[PDB]
Amino acid sequence: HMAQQNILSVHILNQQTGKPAADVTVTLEKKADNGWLQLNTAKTDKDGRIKALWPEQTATTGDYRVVFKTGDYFKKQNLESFFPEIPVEFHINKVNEHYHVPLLLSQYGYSTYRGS
Amino acid sequence: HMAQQNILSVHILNQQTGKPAADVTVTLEKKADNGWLQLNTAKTDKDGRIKALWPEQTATTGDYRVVFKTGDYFKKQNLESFFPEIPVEFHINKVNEHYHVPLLLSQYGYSTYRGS
Amino acid sequence: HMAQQNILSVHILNQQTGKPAADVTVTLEKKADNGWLQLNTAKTDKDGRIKALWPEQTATTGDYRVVFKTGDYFKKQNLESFFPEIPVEFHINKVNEHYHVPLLLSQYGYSTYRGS
Amino acid sequence: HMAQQNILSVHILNQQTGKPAADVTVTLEKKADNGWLQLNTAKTDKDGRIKALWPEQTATTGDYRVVFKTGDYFKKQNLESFFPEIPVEFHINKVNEHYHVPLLLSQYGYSTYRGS
Repeated sequence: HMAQQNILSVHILNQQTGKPAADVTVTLEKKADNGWLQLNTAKTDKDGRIKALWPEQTATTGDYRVVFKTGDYFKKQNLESFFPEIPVEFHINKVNEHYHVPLLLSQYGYSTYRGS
Repeated sequence: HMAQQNILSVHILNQQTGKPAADVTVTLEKKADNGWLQLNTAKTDKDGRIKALWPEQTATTGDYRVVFKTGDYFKKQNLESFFPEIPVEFHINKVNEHYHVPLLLSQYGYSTYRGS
Repeated sequence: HMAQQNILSVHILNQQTGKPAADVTVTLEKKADNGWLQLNTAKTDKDGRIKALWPEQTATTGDYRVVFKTGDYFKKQNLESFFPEIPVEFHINKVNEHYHVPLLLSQYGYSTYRGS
Repeated sequence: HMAQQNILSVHILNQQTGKPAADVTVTLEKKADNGWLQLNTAKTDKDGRIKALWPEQTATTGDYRVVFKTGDYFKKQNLESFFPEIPVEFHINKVNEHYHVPLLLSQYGYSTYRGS
């Protein structure tokens, strides 16, 4: 979890093709009083990654949420999915280390975790 | 996915113990016009299940989300987790079918899918 | 409620369609003095299950292996897979309880765990 | 971007600690006429990786198998596991590409897939 230039990265692996899920919209939100505030929005590259998802601003500890717009990813291929989108809520307790959040994606199932 | 009785059930399996996650609070919300609206809340039984999570009202097609309060579950075990809670957003396309949503839970990773 | 049932069952769920993988061959082997001994072989039913996989012999605490012949399953769907077959090695600690081994299947990825 | 590296790498992530699984023995075997033959054995580094698992010999398309000795890994932490070891069988159909096989590990459940 050693620090990188940006505190947050994500990676989407299409378990059905064995290849990265490219051009997938992913948003980042910060938890506030009862609601959520959007910090950024980006699209995964040809390798299904967003190496720098946090906006170019000072980060703070607290609860956050990344929302993978995978339902749209599949709909664009005319494929159905049980999940319209996949929100992953997590906690950042140290702003001096890196957080990598991969998503192993299938149409009717998925896995996510804090990567290394 | 034939209709049974209550349209929604969930099950939490602790992958670190190979045993069910009991007494975990789970909320159900509906994606409505003006945002999300809570439909019901219950706790997993001794077997880590909630056999009938839908409230007493006709379900409609649309987006929903169950939120597993797993952060508090691990806390009671003197364990930390990357996720304060785990939201799972899903879509009901046919109201005449049963929906089962299992959660395979670990402190820093999880899996979910549409069960049988 | 499975205590008086056959000690070993499996279930294969296709995460790309959200439906069971039927008619898939699954073998059961027992770990012995340097090597493996095949105890049985069966095919998943229409619900992607094998209710009673344990053969007519006294079970003993030790290591075993179930091999899901998923490569052939995918070929029948005209799909390629990273795995020719999927072996899962597990340990039986008590011969007086039920063991359920589920398989969450995708073409290039899978998950398994001790069923609850 | 891994095209100029050794052709086979693995990575083990402990989903219970959210950290890499270090010093874990991993073997590599090739399937041939007279059964399986071992090709190499190595141990994951401090980052839970084995960057170059393929030995100094010409690689040939076909079926292979890596076995993660995870049962021993947990035992050292005074923890039990449903799996004595975790074998992963896969096909190499193009030796001009890199193959990465990650393992998401928990005591009673795991996931593996073709990485990127």
